[PDB]
Amino acid sequence: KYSWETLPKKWVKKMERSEHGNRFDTNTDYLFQLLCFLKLHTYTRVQVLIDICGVDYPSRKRRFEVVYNLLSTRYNSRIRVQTSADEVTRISSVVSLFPSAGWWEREVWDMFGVSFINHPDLRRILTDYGFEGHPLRKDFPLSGYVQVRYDDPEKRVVSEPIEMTQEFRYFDFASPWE
Amino acid sequence: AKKAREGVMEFLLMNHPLDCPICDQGGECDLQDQSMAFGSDRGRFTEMKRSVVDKNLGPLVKTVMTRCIQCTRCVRFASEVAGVQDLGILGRGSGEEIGTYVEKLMTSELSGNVIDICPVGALTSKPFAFKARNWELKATETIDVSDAVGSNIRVDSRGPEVMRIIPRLNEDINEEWISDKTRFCYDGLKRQRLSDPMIRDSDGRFKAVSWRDALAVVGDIIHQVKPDEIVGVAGQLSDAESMMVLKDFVNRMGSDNVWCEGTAAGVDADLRYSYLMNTSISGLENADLFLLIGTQPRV
Amino acid sequence: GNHTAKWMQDRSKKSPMELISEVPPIKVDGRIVACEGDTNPALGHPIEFICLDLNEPAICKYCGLRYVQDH
Amino acid sequence: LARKGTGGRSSVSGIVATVFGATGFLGRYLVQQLAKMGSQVLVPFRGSEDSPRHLKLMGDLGQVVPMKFDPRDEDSIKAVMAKANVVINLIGREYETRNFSFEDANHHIAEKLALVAKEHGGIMRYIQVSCLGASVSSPSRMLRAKAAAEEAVLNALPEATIMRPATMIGTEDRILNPWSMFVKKYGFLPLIGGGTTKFQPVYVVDVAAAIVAALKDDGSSMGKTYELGGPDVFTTHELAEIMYDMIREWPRYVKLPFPIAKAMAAPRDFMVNKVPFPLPSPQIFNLDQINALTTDTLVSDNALKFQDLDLVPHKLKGYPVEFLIQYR
Amino acid sequence: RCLPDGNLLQTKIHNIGATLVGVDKFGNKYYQKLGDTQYGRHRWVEYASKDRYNASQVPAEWHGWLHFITDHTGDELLSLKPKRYGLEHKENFSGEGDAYIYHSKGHTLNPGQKNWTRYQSW
Amino acid sequence: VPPNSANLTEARRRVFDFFRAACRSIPTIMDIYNLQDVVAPSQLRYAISAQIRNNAHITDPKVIDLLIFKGMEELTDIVDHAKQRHHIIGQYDFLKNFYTSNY
Amino acid sequence: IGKVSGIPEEHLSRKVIIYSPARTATQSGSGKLGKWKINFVSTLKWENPLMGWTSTGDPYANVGDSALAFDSEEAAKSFAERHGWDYKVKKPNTPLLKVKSYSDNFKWKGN
Amino acid sequence: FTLNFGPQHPAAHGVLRLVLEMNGEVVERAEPHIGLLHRGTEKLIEYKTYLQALPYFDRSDYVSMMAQEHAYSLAVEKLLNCEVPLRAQYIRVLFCEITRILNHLLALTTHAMDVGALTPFLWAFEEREKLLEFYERVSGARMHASFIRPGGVAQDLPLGLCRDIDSFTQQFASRIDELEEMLTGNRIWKQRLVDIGTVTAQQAKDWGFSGVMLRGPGVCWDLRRAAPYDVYDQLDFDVPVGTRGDCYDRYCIRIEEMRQSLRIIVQCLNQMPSGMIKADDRKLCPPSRCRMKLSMESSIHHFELYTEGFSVPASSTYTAVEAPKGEFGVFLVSNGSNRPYRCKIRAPGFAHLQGLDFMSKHHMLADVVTIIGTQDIVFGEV
Ligand SMILES: NC(=O)C1=CN([C@@H]2O[C@H](COP(=O)(O)OP(=O)(O)OC[C@H]3O[C@@H](n4cnc5c(N)ncnc54)[C@H](OP(=O)(O)O)[C@@H]3O)[C@@H](O)[C@H]2O)C=CC1
Ligand code: SF4
Ligand code: SF4
Ligand SMILES: [Zn+2]
Repeated sequence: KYSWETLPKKWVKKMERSEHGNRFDTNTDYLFQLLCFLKLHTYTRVQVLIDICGVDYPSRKRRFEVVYNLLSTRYNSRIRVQTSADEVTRISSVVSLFPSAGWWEREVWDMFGVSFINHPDLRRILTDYGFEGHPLRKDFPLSGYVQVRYDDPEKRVVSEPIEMTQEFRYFDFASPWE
Repeated sequence: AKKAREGVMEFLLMNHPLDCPICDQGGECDLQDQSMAFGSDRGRFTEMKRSVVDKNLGPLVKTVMTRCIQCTRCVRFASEVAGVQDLGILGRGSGEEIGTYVEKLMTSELSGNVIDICPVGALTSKPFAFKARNWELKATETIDVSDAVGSNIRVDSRGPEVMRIIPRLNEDINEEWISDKTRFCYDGLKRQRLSDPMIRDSDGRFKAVSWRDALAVVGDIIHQVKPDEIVGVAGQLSDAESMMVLKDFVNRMGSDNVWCEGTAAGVDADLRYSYLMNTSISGLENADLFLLIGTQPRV
Repeated sequence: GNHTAKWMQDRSKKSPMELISEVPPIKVDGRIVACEGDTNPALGHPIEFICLDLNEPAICKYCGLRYVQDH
Repeated sequence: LARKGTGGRSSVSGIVATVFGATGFLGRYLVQQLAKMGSQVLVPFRGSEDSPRHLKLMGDLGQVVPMKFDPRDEDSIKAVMAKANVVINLIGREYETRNFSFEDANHHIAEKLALVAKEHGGIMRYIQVSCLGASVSSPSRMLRAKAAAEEAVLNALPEATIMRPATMIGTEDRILNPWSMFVKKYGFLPLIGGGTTKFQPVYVVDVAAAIVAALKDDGSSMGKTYELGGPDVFTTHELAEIMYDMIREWPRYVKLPFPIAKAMAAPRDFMVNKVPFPLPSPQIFNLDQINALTTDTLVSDNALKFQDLDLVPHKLKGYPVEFLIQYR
Repeated sequence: RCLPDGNLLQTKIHNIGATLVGVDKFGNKYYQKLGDTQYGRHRWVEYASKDRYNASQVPAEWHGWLHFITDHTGDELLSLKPKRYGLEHKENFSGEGDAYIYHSKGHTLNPGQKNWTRYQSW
Repeated sequence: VPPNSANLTEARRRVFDFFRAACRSIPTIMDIYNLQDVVAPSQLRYAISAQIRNNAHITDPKVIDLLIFKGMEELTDIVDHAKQRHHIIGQYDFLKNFYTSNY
Repeated sequence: IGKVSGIPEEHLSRKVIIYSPARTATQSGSGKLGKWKINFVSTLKWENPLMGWTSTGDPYANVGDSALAFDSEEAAKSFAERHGWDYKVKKPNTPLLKVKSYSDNFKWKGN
Repeated sequence: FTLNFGPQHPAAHGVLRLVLEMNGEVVERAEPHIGLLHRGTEKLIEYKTYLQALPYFDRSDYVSMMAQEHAYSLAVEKLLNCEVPLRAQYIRVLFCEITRILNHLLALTTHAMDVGALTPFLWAFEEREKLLEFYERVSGARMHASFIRPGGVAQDLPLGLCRDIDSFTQQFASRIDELEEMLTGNRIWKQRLVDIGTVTAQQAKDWGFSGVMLRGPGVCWDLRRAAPYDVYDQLDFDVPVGTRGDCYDRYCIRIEEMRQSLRIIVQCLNQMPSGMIKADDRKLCPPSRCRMKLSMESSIHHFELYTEGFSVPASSTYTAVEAPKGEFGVFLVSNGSNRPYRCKIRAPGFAHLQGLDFMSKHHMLADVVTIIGTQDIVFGEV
């Protein structure tokens, strides 16, 4: 792939794949710098941040994995630059390069908790207003912690008490022999 | 190798009945999970499968020998580990039928583990007749308290009740086998349970008072009794903690009359070899000669 | 019955257990039967081959129908 | 009771209550307490099925089962109290209606529910709710009836708690919401008797919290007539002073001598006469509420207060009166 | 007729050329006006309860023919309804008083409210 | 905001910055949600300080950065009418447990 | 990282058990071993009295088993110690592959 | 000056909760508020098998249902390497394209009802109630037809569905013409749409529009011509691409894309090979009812595919199709297990509704509903 020859070797730091869509699992420090490359470059012109997929691996040490997808409307190719930032590592924000990253990074911080550096208006986009907790993590239970909301003598108001529901039935379908 | 595996998993699923929906071990099945992983996706056998009557093997092992693949695992388990030698591979050919030739309930304990031994639904727990499925059951790696061997266990519970008690590997106490006292004691935990603190009224029948009232009446009656008259008989199922709390309670009450239910008068609990199995339960594998002094260890 | 007294509180329509215990056992020829279901092998249960070596009728587990050897 | 849960809204509390007055201002807080601590409530309603609709919520899928019943017809009260172990009674009126008279709505019902609960052996706790100072020889026929109700619910059914809530304040109440919407007569508040009345209001949430607290209590609070007074013994004028703090209005009271009021409330007291037309529920000027307003006996004596329920009432300033903001 | 107070008048403005294909047990007259025009409006039902009618009064024998799922009039599927377990329709009595409405087995309105406690108390 | 917290010193500096921000914003808090009568400024300062002190034993700088960010989020959603007010008024031994449950 | 994680206070004093789920004794296949799971005990499950189904109150009812499975005791312990849970790791009991052969079935009992 | 511009007409744009910072009538910034429709879809899918995961996709975009099941299926075949037949591909496109028509028929005339034209809404919704006679006939549910399964497609067309889709396609050029004669020529339409929400191509690229809002600006970019993901490389159709970018170009495209979709429907009808409906790999496709009942090895797979699942191998792919809203892509990380692992759903309307901030700057407050119109903002995907 042409993109790996020109790219500074240090920027594609950790990993690199070659199927199911190619990816440059880079380091969080060289990320927005790597996103600056592949865009505003004559032979690699992405210009289009398709998606920013937070992925949570609890068993890693760098829990999350902020998977930046990238389409190249010019050369008709799609590259998936990734990162790895745990719960308390502010990662560089690429809203300055692709302004679509604004809401995607708001969602990545909301769902997961990967705060974004110098991202203007980094505010919970999806979850409730007084939401405490980050849903799309793994350790966040499906039904939520305190997320039932019912009406009450505090009229015109829906409270936010601790939650109780028919227990979500987790089925252990997974079979041995893989 | 893969073609050999697919070949054999076609033969096994050839005369095998389509009992997977009505099979008790439908989810937890070696045959289903080997067919869905190593066996072929399709079966060419379109003829009359062989079928086998269901042998009566007692009030524990529900038997559907049509599902059974005649791998002989149980007829080996009953001959070797269980050591009772009742099961047999009667007949030859496809007509092979596993079970006692004469109607003979598996009088041996330790013969409920044949269901975990069985790689197929055929031999299944009749108490756990159909009550649950391999996926509903939330499993806890609990232990057992019926007998003092302290065998390891998986209390497969669905919600608030214990559906099935299944063993789990612990090579140092019970390899993969648990006594029929432990497999099928789960039914106890839901019958005749005491659920409310009942004190005795002025008549003779109980009254399900709350906890404050029952604890108050018990406390008053210990305050108005001579100390050396308090005794603290502790149950055979009581854990270490509650026995420690019972000791520390009936002690500071001015008594020393706490004791477990089974230990008779004047036990020598000073040196710990005097009430232990010093040789590990695994250590008995290296023993040359045993002298079971009474002890009836089968029971 | 008692099992059927857990889900059915009507107790006026005959309990399915009785509706199947009152249908006569079906005579057959060989030692193995099909009981593919009602009639249409695609609208019945997976075909369950039953053994008729015993003298008493051997029920089909899925449908409750009963088959006897009819020698 | 046979409680199997953690908090409420899906827990169980072994309290399958039948709050007879649930479709009412006190009822919506009591039902919410009983069905937010996780217990069934068999809310019986009298007429329009829209009455207990605001109670199908605040209870999780059958924790609140609104039922239909006729007040004068038994064999229906027995059907509402078929599957029940707690029976609270909030059925009361402050105004005589052409069909149900003061006794037939305050006393001859509470006695009837008492008897038909006695017969239905199994009602562990039967709470009886009547106004504070409802003792015989009280001027207001509502309080004499509510006193006879206490005397007949204790006689016909001993160990039956009797709350004595004083005028209860809160949203959709009958004490503050009539004064506002009469301040909408250009700040003109007609405090009757000159505000010399001394009555102890109480946040309705705390009256409910007491009615449930006598259920969760032990064998005590049985046959013991509490007096759910509240804090800050007020006077009608002083209580009105707090309304004008919430609703932005300038205090423009007037004094009304009791003869002037009883003459102004002389109409709407022909209820039994004007048969072909029901009168529009006298809100502020009620000859019987005025007879009660005369003597300031609405003060908690040495009888059991909230303190005997491990409970302390909220104040009447701030949130427990913030339902008035909707009038600004 | 005599109902100028309903859309039943729209149905009775139909039937002018329509043919009557069968009538079920409840009295619902099932009509068909094909050929003329307006596909989707060539099969209907006149509920024989000109007031207090509602949907779901159409039995299962006809609820196929009337939604155009099949082409078998209820007079043809009545030879296929199972005799042993066959049950008449119930009009969906939703709200029309208890003991007509349906109830779960713990609703406290259902006669015989079952207790779910899996443990059998002592 | 970049995590200049390469040390506990910068993190503590911006903790004091956020504390000054919340304190100097308490006026609008009391105004928009009407607590100037139920709660005193001393009490709201007390609560903010008890928050910042309840989580004072954080030897990790980035965790303090994230805590200050959650606090700024809470404040900014309290300043504006994003969250309601009935929680702001709320935001401001063994035997007695045994008698209630088994846990 | 317990306080920043938004988890309520009452669920960070929880006592967990970091086990490795033993092999399902019924099926002799090791394809589900070596996946260490935190076990929030989460025992409190009553029966919602309207219908026959159960009804938990603990938020951590299922996530202990479902979707939260690490790959090593070190990662699972690091997880349960970041969030401030009181983890008691229960080691997995592994099997001895004792030497065994076919020709031992046909052993000769001398005489 | 802040204005809480909410859902003008509910039931059309459901939870639209913009917070417009205006300047008289000129809007200075539009701040959309998301989450009012944020169901836990990107979390709930981590908890269910790859089969149970599919019904969420028809519920992701509620006006173009099967396009998202087709984007998910192509993300659990990208991993599974599950080659589907030719008939499955042709049906899958004949319904992805019927869905493009079902969406443009809504997203044009719901937009045209927000602008004010009341009748195109009801004509297009009679057309949509004709196409739901195909959805409801081929799968069962008129809207959420959980029909495009991972391997192939759920079950074959009924024996009279291509004849009816033909009898519909013959009469559908006229319906598009009416929707066009009623709106395209109008001076009250052009005036309401020309030079409204103009997006220079650099902006449509920057903000990741990638839809009918990336072909307004003139960027010739259709992921059916760029990344042909079915018979699309065989089917002939021209992607209409705008020249100005204003909301009148995006309308003209959506009204031509509704004709090229008619071409694709007519082709898929005229060339639909009589082949198997699902992939022959019976460990990814549950066997038919007839086979699983008669064959023991099929019954085992029907049991381990409707309880266990596929267990698609460990990988992570971003499969993006051209859904009607835009490039709907589902980034599907897959742990080896039978349940997905962070099935992230890139949904246009999350990138488009970002564009509302700069699209509707200096446009009058009454234009802020036209912008929301031409973005085809469906909040299920946001
Ligand atoms: N409101 C106050 O300020 C004070 C009230 N109390 C007492 O508290 C209790 C409840 O108060 P609140 O809810 O405000 O009272 P309401 O006058 O609003 O009535 C409450 C309930 O009583 C029912 N009810 C009243 N009369 C009859 C009747 N004749 N037949 C059937 N049902 C009847 C009502 O049914 P429906 O809604 O259908 O009419 C409603 O369910 C009463 O005993 C009341 O006297 C105590 C202190 C003062
Ligand atoms: S053992 Fe039972 S579940 Fe397994 S393949 Fe045989 S019939 Fe099916
Ligand atoms: S263990 Fe089960 S499958 Fe194997 S021979 Fe015995 S009965 Fe048959
Ligand atoms: Zn059968």
